Amino acid sequence: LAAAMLNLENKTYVIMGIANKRSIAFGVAKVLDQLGAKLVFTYRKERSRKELEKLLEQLNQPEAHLYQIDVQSDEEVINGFEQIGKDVGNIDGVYHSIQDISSYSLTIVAHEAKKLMPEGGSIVATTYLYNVMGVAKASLEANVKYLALDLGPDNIRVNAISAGPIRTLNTILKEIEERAPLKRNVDQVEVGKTAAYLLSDLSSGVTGENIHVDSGFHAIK
Amino acid sequence: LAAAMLNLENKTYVIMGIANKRSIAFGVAKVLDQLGAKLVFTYRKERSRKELEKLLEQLNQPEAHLYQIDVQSDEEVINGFEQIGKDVGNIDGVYHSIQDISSYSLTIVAHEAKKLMPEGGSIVATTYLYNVMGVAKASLEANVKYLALDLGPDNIRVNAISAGPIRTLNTILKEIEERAPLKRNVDQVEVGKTAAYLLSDLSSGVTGENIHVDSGFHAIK
Amino acid sequence: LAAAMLNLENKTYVIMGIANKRSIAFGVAKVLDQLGAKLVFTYRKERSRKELEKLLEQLNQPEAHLYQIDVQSDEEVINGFEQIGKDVGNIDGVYHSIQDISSYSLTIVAHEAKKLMPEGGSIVATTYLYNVMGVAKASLEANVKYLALDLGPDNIRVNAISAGPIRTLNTILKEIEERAPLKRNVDQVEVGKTAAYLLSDLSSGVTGENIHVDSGFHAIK
Amino acid sequence: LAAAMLNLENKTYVIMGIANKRSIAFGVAKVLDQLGAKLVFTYRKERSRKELEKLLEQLNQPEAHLYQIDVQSDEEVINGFEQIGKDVGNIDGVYHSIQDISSYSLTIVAHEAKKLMPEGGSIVATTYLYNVMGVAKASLEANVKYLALDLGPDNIRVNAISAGPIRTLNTILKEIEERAPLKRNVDQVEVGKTAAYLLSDLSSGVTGENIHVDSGFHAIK
Ligand code: NA
Ligand code: NA
Ligand code: NA
Ligand code: NA
Repeated sequence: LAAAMLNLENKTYVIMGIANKRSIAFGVAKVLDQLGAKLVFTYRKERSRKELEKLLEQLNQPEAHLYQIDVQSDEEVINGFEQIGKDVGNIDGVYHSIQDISSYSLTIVAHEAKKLMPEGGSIVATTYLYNVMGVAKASLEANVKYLALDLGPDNIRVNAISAGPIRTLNTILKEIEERAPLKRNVDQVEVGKTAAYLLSDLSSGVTGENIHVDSGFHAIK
Repeated sequence: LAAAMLNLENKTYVIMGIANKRSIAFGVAKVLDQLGAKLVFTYRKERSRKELEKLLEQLNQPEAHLYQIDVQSDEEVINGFEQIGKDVGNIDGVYHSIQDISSYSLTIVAHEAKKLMPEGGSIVATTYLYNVMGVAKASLEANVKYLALDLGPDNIRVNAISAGPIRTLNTILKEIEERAPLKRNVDQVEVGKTAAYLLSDLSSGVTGENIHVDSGFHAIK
Repeated sequence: LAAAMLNLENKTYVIMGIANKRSIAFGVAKVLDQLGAKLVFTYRKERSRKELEKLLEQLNQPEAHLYQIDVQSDEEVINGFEQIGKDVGNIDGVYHSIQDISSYSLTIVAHEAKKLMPEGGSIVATTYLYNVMGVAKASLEANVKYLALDLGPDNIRVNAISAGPIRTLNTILKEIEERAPLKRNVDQVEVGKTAAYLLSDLSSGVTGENIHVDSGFHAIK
Repeated sequence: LAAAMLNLENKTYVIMGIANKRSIAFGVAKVLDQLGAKLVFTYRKERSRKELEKLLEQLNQPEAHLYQIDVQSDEEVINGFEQIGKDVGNIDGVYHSIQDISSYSLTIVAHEAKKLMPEGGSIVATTYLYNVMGVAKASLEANVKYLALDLGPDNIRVNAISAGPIRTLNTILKEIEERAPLKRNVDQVEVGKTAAYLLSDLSSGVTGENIHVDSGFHAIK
């Protein structure tokens, strides 16, 4: 009704890393699609632009935009974005699907991506859960704080979500099942529901944060 | 429209600490009121149940419930809540307006409050910004993680918001003005907009977190 | 022989909080006494200046100085120290035996104590291990970092030791017995042996640190 | 005299990474040499076994043992140590001169090295200070905590020193000069003086710690 205080009806996101039909970016895509958002799409390698033309058959997306971007590979990211900017224009944010195998990538696209957000934006970046650590969020956390500062001046917010264990995508996570305060795991939707928060206008004065969508398990520590 | 994935239309919150017309709990009340939520109200001392019967004249709240609760004072909290439970019934969450001057209070009401959330809930707890620290979030952060564990079993989520400097409620915060990545301060609304996230269903698998609604300043560190 | 790179032969310390014959400050006193250090002595309350005139019978301390100081009570600390400065003169450091039940105390004496260290010094401050936390070191850690800065300019080093469970001074610490990497507890001597490090010249460029003398248990986390 | 509570007279250390005449390992070697310790020596590459046969001319080391070990290269580390164990026998500790360019190395030698410490030991590991971070101690800190646990059972202590900026080995560290609480930098000696602490018996119940020999600068944060 008047929960237009999200904005997000009509704004355009770039969703990256949306590998098969259980990829989290796929939950994020749907919660988003469902909320009104035009969306754009990056496929990282080959093929799967199929699972996709397919995939998008569940979403009501009246134009259908896909871009092979190998995040691994920089101009692959630069001509992705000027391509997109050519093709559809300005974005309000990009979800991104995250040594820096994956740190740099974020950094790169951050920077590429802002050229499309001239009035400003929101960039979400997710990690998932290998031993450890973390470190590994410490590092992550930090690489988002740095970006926060940078594009803060340009009114682009930058935040991370850290994604707990999700079944449908070591069966000793029966462990979290059983120690995470809510005694269950997360899935994609509940990940991409926080993504909606984060790209949306409600998270208005929030940037450089790491929101753990993980049933409460970080608290175990 | 279909951003009924917040729930929050019709659910009932207890909003505490909603001192004058610039209190943050007052932003939270309005974002909430605006979203469909019945609300209940705690006044901590005297009088102000006026600013209130008044205050609520801006909100479309067709019943009008207020309860003097001195959070400082425990049975004041116990007969607040069984009172409320008597008077209106079950809650879906309470916003709360936070040595433990204010730590204990949270703890207490957490525990009082759950007796009203039989199918479960969401409790938000805010701090604002004295020198320091923090410590002082470290401690805060922790006292929310502990509660997270406790009421996690009962499906009540528990999270904190840490609230940056807000003008309209040392003029050296001109400092944040000028170093916080977004180069501005926060107000109530943008605080209570995150509160909405947090009590709402989008923050579904999120508990024991501290979301800094502070233009990005935590990142300065 | 030439492990005069400790200094500490002849320098004068004030040892506080040296309650009975199993007090840690008592280990620190002995390791110290054994190393050559003149020592001075604070008793916090009454009596025990006995256990002491006694206690010191095990130490080869040819003068015998004791000062009732209630750390709790400030002028009790101010006329302690100008007293001492009167009575014996300049110190090279003070061991101290640590809301701020015990934080403030440190702070106070820090400040009192420096008037005696005109060429500079070393102040050690110990905590021991109630639930928790910590917080509680976070806070501690911090209150030592602040002092570090302050008296750094005046060449007084300031560090903390955090003291694990020690038997001879919940029998579920059989827990540490059994999970602390070295599979044993600490005692006083091994606490005051680090104290020697810390007041001595080897910890020369070390200040604002917290050295856990606790068989390795902090690492469990 | 009776500051034989260090042990360290006669015990044998392996000192690695002792590149030229200003290398820190070189301060550690001397403080050590000066304290009575037989020492053994690893050179990582080529040549420099010269600076060394040379270098050692300042130390009173009546036997002269050197081993080319490329830490980078594992069997280079395995036949280093069984070599040594062959050649001289059991060690009491090794100083070591530290993606894991340098993390793994530590890990490796930890494990190699213990076969020589049958009654147990002490391993020190240093980092020096590139932007950052840290992370980078977070990670370091952690990789020492893990080892702490492992060889704790076998009574080998494991700790790190983190080494501030040292002139004689960006001239914007004039910055620390001027903000580090003691208003000066550290050198090698004051690094290797803490190393002595750490390998010595005074740091008896201390393991998995990170002792910043850096004039107090960590406290700036
Ligand atoms: Na639980
Ligand atoms: Na900025
Ligand atoms: Na163990
Ligand atoms: Na200073």
